[PDB]
Amino acid sequence: GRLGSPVVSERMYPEDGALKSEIKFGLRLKDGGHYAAEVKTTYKAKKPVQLPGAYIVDIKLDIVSHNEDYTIVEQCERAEGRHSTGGMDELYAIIKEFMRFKVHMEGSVNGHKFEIEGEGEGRPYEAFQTAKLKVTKGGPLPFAWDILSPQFSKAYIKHPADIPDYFKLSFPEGFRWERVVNFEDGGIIHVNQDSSLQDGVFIYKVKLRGTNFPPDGPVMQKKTMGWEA
Repeated sequence: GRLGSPVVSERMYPEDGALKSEIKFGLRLKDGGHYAAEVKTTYKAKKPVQLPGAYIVDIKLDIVSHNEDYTIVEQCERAEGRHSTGGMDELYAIIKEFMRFKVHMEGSVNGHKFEIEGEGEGRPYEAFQTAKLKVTKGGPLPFAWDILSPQFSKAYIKHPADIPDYFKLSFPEGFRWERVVNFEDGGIIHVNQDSSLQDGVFIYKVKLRGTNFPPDGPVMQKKTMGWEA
């Protein structure tokens, strides 16, 4: 079940001049179980930018294609901002209509070093993007791809007119983000990202450190089957 994956909600709130977020979601296990995670992110524009009020980004992220050892992976994402209903039942520039990105990630999980280079594209106002990721070093990865999927693009969220789009407004200079993922079994991921615009292309530079994953746990043993809310 990698296609038509469930929607996950990033809870955005302004704080200390930054846009922060929380996700309290987890990985589906092959054995039908749940592997819970908390994600805290801080996004900070490189220039001063209008902050929105707190709001929700609904995200659908799919692995649409991969080779046999996940050293080539294709990911697709649909993201849309919306107002909180406060517990009620919900209802229905230099940034062109089409934009490419390039991503470079340097990583280590449980001390296994790896490098991923990717190229993506999509429609920043229509809530659509794809990327093709290639493991250039440390491949094949001896851990679940799922832990990396959400580290690969905030400019491609459709915002309604009334919600300031912090990510689009930050360009061309862009924004940095710092993320901690805490898994229920002691697994920790720390991510630092720099997002820029160079020659009409988004440039993503990602540093990732994963540690304290149990060697027999679902990440190191590749027992995960995508994210759920």
